Amino acid sequence: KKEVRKVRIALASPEKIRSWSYGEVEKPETINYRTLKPERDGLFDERIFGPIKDYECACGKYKRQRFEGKVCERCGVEVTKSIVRRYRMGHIELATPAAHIWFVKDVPSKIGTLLDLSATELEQVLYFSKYIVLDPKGAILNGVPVEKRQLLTDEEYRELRYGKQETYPLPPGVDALVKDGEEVVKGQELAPGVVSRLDGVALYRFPRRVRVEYVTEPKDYRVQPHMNVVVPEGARVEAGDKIVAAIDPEEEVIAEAEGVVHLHEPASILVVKARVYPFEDDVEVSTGDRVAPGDVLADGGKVKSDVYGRVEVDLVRNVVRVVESYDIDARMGAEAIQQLLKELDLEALEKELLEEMKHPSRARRAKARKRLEVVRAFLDSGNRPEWMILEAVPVLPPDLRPMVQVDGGRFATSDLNDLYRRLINRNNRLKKLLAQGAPEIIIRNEKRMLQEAVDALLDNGRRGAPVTNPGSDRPLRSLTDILSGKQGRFRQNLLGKRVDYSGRSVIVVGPQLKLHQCGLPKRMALELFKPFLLKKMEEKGIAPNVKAARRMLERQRDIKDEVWDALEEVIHGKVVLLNRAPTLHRLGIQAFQPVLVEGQSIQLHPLVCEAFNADFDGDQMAVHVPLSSFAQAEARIQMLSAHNLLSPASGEPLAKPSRDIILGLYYITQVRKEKKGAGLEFATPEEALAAHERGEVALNAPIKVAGRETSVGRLKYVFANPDEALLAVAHGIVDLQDVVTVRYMGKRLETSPGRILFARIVAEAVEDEKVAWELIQLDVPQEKNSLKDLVYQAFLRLGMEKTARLLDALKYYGFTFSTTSGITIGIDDAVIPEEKKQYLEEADRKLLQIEQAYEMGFLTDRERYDQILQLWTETTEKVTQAVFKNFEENYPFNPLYVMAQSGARGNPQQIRQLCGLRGLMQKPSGETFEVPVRSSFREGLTVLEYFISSHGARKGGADTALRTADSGYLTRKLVDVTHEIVVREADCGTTNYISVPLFQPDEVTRSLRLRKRADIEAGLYGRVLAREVEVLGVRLEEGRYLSMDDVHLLIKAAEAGEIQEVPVRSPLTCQTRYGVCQKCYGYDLSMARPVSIGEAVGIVAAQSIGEPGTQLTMRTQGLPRVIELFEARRPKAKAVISEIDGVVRIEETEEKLSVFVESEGFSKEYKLPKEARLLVKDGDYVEAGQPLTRGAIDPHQLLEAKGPEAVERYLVEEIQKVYRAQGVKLHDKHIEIVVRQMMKYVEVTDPGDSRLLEGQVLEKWDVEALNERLIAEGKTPVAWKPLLMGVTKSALSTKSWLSAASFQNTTHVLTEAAIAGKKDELIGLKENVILGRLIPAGTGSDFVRFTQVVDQKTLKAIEEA
Amino acid sequence: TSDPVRQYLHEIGQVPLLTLEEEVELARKVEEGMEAIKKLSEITGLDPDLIREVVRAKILGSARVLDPKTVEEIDQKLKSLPKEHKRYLHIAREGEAARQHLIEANLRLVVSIAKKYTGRGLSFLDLIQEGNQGLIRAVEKFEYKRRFKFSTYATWWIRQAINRAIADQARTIRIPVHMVETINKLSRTARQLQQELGREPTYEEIAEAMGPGWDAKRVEETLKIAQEPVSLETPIGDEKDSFYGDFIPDEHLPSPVDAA
DNA sequence: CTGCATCCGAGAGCTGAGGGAACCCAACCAT
DNA sequence: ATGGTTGGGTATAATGGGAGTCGTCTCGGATGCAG
Ligand SMILES: [Mg+2]
Ligand SMILES: [Mg+2]
Ligand SMILES: [Zn+2]
Ligand SMILES: [Zn+2]
Repeated sequence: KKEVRKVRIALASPEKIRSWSYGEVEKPETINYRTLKPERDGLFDERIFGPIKDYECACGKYKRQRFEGKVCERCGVEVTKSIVRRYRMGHIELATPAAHIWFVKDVPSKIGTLLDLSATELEQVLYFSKYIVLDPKGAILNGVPVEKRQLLTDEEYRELRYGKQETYPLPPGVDALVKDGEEVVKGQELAPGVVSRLDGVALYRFPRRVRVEYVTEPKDYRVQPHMNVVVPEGARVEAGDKIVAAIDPEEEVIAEAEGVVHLHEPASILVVKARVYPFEDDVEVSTGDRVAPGDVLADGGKVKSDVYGRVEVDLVRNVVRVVESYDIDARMGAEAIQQLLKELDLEALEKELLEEMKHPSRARRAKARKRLEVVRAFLDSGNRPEWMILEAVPVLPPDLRPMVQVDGGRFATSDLNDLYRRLINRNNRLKKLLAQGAPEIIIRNEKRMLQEAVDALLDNGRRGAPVTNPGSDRPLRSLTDILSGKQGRFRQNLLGKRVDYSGRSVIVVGPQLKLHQCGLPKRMALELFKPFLLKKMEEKGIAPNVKAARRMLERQRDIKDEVWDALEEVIHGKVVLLNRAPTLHRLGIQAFQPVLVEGQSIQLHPLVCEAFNADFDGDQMAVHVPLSSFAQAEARIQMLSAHNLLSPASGEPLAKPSRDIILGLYYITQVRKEKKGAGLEFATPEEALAAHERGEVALNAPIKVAGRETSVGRLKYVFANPDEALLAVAHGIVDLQDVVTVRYMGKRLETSPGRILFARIVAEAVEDEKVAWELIQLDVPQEKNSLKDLVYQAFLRLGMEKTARLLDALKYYGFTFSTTSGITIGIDDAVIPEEKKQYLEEADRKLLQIEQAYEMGFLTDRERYDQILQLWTETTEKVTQAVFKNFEENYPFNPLYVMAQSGARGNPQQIRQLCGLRGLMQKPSGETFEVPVRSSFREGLTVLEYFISSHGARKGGADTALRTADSGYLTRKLVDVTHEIVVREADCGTTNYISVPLFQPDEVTRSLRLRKRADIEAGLYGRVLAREVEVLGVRLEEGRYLSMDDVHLLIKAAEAGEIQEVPVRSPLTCQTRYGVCQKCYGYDLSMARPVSIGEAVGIVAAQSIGEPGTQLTMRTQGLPRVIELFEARRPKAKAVISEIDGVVRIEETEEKLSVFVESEGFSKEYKLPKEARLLVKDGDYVEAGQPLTRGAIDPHQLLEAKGPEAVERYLVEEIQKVYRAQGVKLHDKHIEIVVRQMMKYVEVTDPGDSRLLEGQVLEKWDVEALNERLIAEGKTPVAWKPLLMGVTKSALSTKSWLSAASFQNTTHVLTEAAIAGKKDELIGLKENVILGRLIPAGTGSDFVRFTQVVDQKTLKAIEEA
Repeated sequence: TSDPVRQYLHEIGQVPLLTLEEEVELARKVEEGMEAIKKLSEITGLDPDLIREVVRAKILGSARVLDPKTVEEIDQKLKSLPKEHKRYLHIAREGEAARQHLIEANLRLVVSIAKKYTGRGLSFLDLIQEGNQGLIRAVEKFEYKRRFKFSTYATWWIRQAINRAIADQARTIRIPVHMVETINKLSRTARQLQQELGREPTYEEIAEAMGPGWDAKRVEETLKIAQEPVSLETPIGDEKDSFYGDFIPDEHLPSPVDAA
């Protein structure tokens, strides 16, 4: 079995379809209503699709195996596996060709481009509204000859094909002013009140009376509608002959004697334009035959035709009349389109467009290029255009459109069966009508309906009203509906599946678990590991065989005790995967060792809750079991929870103490401060001790003795080592928060027993005293940031195992000390400062002043509104400051204050709302109210303030609700556009780099100010130095990975003015195909070491970018700005930039304003709205691409002006601005990868000596390779310009049709791929996932997946051999 | 552009109708054309259907794509026949043309009858096309010697064609015409009983009202066999993500445990 | 022959759990 | 040997249908205007 490497898609010929089919479906019957067996020649017949039962024909002659390939003579059913019913197709032979709607309705239509017909014309021809001309045969329409590919309405064709034959109903009993059979010119009156309008003869229809002479005298006979006249006009009669033949013997009119005949009072007149020819013998051409000039008609050729027309021999007068018509050949519908398609010669058309490509017109050139694209696709693929017209329609196998009996006995069927039934009914009716010689109106209607049925089968609900089943408004789902959409095959069954060996349950906190363990209920483990448990019980004596084990395990009450021990032995060493939806980053799935617990809840470690973004208010998580050795190895080595301690997005610790742990550590590591002594002066320490003993000074009061600050605690309690200090704490002599002097590590430290205990905890956790002493910060309370830094430093210095041990010890001790700390929340703990009252009264003062200033005309409404807002904002800020100063000075251990300061929970704004006041509120229109909320949540709100705050609450809720969906969509788009980027080699060999700056222009352009430390870290940490750097007597060599310490060293050097920018490698300049290299990427941020070859960095980058957007980013600003930047949309607040260099000269008039940029070569002008704001001043110099107005810059204009690098830097910086505004840490690498994918394409300006066309967009690498080969051969290189397209359009333009088809716009991608005959090489990850293959990443990378392993003994044996 | 019903109606309207004189003329032409066809069949000694096919090909012309060589050969094989016996051929050609005009002019009877048959499982256009099929049959079998108007003979054929099409194409599972009529009788009897008695009737009452040969058991079976399959994509729940067919298990293929 | 500039139609918008209207008439094939 | 099925016929005159939807945004061809 060869391996599958490529997948090709192409158009299918009618021959191919007929070779696929096992037979034609001739009847619309589905199943018999009595026997529930398939009907012969129906949609489920077993002769075509295969038997329902395995190895058993329909009539039962054969019911055993070995008959493979044998077809029963009686029933015609092959004997084989029944599974063939889901593979074998059928087909329907159309009476008339029908057009494939995919190639008709996808704008622009492929048939329209090939046949140079607009969409309206194509729709008119295909759906039987207008004719199209083939072989005009020299016809004349309105004096102009008709030419091929001309569209005629029904009226022009009927005139050309048949002629003009007007009829006038002459009133009964009125004679005509003309006689039958004489040429009548236009305007010659045919009656006293009827006038002709066309040239030609007038013909009598049902003359009301007949005058017959008799040898003379006349006689009159009345001619009634129910009878006809036989004798021709102006023909003599004989005696006994009949004139007015009748049905009734008594009513017959026989001529008495011989006389002439005349016909008067005609009922109607038929005026035609035709020629007349008498004859006296047999004629040659009969009615309905068309003749040409100079053709024999009668009399052996004596009479000859002079014009083209249709001949009809009127026997009544024995005269041949030729009506002027032509033999023009106009056809309708897909048959005509196919006939036009087969006559097309592609080489001549290609030459014609190549000649057209020399036109000075740009629009003509673009249209010709668009036509050439499809023409060349057809020529290269080898597909024939006529294959876009269907002659036989394939029929899907029945098992994919099942008709099944539900458990309740009713029937359930697919809509495809009804669509096929409609198609078959219309096809059969068309065949019957064609076999009957029906008139052309009925046939045209039948063909229109057949075309509409084919369209509904292929794409229902695209043209016109969708087809629905009677009694319902639900449109039927066609094959395309099955293929595409959120519920379609690709997105619902190929990129994601339901799986076995899985479960789900609610999660519960697992504080006693280790970092790598999770609590699994016994029942879940028994159900999940059932086959392993059966095998292990087989090993023991619990069951004789697997079936006995299964029956025993089947009933709950039949399970014993030893089976639980067998299960415990089964799961020994194995891990399971835990997953919480939604999975925003890779950490949403993690591997854990299961510990069997009682109950029904999964127990989760507290330290992974932040990584999972999981809480314990009802959240549920799913459990999966990796089966094979490879899966278990991957889970244990790459997905273990203890092995994933740093964030892949920022490199900062992600599994870290949180919530109660910080609270406990901060409580035990905080030191008391007292005011009883309050800096009193003492001369000798003994006096201080006596004062403390008398009760005059506090134990921890900051006193001064002999000119140096100290406290009574430091002098009274001197401990030799930590054990004595902790023993004294245990006896109640001192508390954990008292400051004493302790001898530790050979030094005398003025510290508290709590800080010593924390140091001992860390040192005993890491099993190293010197390193632990180096890592910790002793002289500060332990809070979130210090603990995170400690975890990061411990990781770097010792490794992930010791970091996990330290984390577990910190968690345990934090919980233990948080339990006994005495943390609680009462109403009196939200202390309201007294200053608040004053702050309010002051405001109430200024308010009055403001009102006065408004009543005397000095202020308008707008100014007063702004002043009120400003005053209340400043009051709110002042109240915040007063609240926190009060908390720090009077109640240093207040629970809310400790929670806010330690970082465990809460932010200053919430504390201010709790204590001081809520503040200003926004109306639903977005503008602030005039009165603020002056009540806090402790005092209790009134109804009105609560109601006004409801506006902001509701707006925030709705904002969240929309933001989550928009962020999910953005994450999906980013993952789809970057999914193919992998680390594929060690070094691409490039010499390009980027220069990361360290100083940014000031907002007033005063000078360059140093960027924030966080931004420099995010832009420099982990990168590879492109060039050597000399800073502070330190030589950073080329190719060095920048660790955090190096980043700090460069920042310090920048603060000393020795350096202004850093040259580094980046993915933006990497040259590896379909990915990046190890050096151009840098660190794997989750391990603080160079990234391994084979890492799927595109998916990681996309997830990393998308994660914060949900919820973290709020909503020109916020998430809309990120969406606009990643799609390269032109901003609606667009600014004006200078395309060229020059000096600025602002010219302002009383009505308009403009800016002229005058360089040394040329002087350009920019007209701008007067309301705009200018960033320039008269007489300054601006570079290309610098802005002249405030607002967002259009990326395409910047690309035109400066080039690719400037746009790269602008996009990266602007995308990072939004994330930095929210406080989110995110490395530049991910955005750089996304931007590199964003700018993947170029446009050809001059093809040179290549086969490419001007304006053809193509991948940059391909054109570079083409240029390289061309210069090697000695030709003219192709000239190209870079392009920039949003993420959606970049993703839809990829080479792989599978990923593009599974992304979006499925019909367009599929039709283009089928026309082009594209081959999918399976380079990216999605195609391999769709095919169920091993992805070319991780263990599936070619760099690592061929490695072998062997011991020394076997290797030596092979060496001897 | 869209709405094919409007296009079809406009095209039908572009053809004028006939008056009594025109109708009798066309019918008489049709009759003499069939008589001439039979006379030519006797004269040449050939099977009538083949000569009919030759005449149809000649009226329709080269435009209508039986092959050109055969029809041309026999066309000239009839031109060999002597005069006096040739008028029949021109009469047959005229009669075939007359059939074309008659059908085009009387197409409106199809729409007029069929517009009151909507809502029986068949769309309007299928009803109309089947009515045109009945109209062709009525035209071919019409005898004008009875002096009856065409509408009288055409309406019966139209109703028969439409009703047969309803019985054959209204249901996914084909049920014979007689059983469909039986179901029709059952439904009308049930609704009449419900209307008179004022509540949903029981099976025994309907069986008693049908007459001899009908019991409650047969009535249950008849209602059972009149059931139509449901769609696998019926939306379940508020959100548009759960379908009925997603809850249907396979009971045919062996399970992994059974295979092991 | 450019360039603007609306003008119209097409195709998308988080996961997961759970969702419940005729009658007759007579020949003819399967089993 | 038996019912259930399959196709054919009905004669005053009968002649252009009928349902309908509204609180979205963004992108890319298509048409018509000034220069
Ligand atoms: Mg929750
Ligand atoms: Mg002491
Ligand atoms: Zn058989
Ligand atoms: Zn590289």
